Amino acid sequence: AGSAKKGATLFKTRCLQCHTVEKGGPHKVGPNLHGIFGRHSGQAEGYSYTDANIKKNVLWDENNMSEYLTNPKKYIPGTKMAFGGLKKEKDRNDLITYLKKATE
Ligand SMILES: O=P(O)(O)Cc1cc2c(O)c(c1)Cc1cc(CP(=O)(O)O)cc(c1O)Cc1cc(CP(=O)(O)O)cc(c1O)Cc1cc(CP(=O)(O)O)cc(c1O)C2
Ligand SMILES: O=P(O)(O)Cc1cc2c(O)c(c1)Cc1cc(CP(=O)(O)O)cc(c1O)Cc1cc(CP(=O)(O)O)cc(c1O)Cc1cc(CP(=O)(O)O)cc(c1O)C2
Ligand code: HEC
Ligand SMILES: [Cl-]
Repeated sequence: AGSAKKGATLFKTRCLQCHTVEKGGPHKVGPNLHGIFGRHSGQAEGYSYTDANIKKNVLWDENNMSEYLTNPKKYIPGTKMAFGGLKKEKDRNDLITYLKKATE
């Protein structure tokens, strides 16, 4: 079982620079992530995505989010998300446990 509290710290240190999670939170370098799970990639209104992210056209879930976060440019070549990857499966599980609740 992932640990959301550890996930929240991982989000703060690794993601928060570029992303907010709450409903009505602002777009920053990256898009606000409210409602990300169960939505197709590249669909947050008011954000200018790469065609790479739009045409990947993946329905985000816990599993493909983990694949993506391992290595974003591998999963979506051409993406403008400048993030190398979360190496540790436990860190991905914790982060995603947090993100599923925080973006709900
Ligand atoms: O309008 P935009 O800009 O916001 C976004 C956009 C729209 C289109 C574009 O050609 C490109 C970008 C260029 C492009 C980029 C990549 C990414 P990359 O390889 O990294 O460079 C990849 C592709 C691109 O063509 C390969 C590609 C992938 C699929 C799978 P899928 O993504 O749908 O699941 C289907 C098509 C397709 O060419 C046919 C197609 C279908 C529809 C839907 P519809 O029928 O509603 O019109 C619209 C367009 C299409 O070409 C038009
Ligand atoms: O499978 P892929 O391919 O999609 C993704 C992948 C997997 C591995 C890779 O070596 C690379 C890429 C190459 C690489 C990339 C970056 C990122 P960037 O420089 O931006 O390009 C950074 C590094 C790379 O070596 C430096 C690096 C950083 C840390 C975090 P930290 O210690 O600084 O905090 C930990 C390791 C590490 O080498 C050890 C480590 C742990 C685990 C998970 P586990 O231990 O569970 O096996 C797997 C691999 C590891 O090397 C294998
Ligand atoms: C800035 C330096 C970023 C950091 C750090 C992280 N992300 Fe990001 N992300 C960023 C951009 C600029 C974009 C859009 C990319 C594009 O090619 O258009 C993104 C995108 C995402 C997405 C996809 C969103 C969608 O399809 O609507 C997700 C799910 C995402 N980012 C998550 C995320 C997480 C969890 C991060 C920390 C591990 C993270 N990103 C870091 C910019 C930046
Ligand atoms: Cl900001």
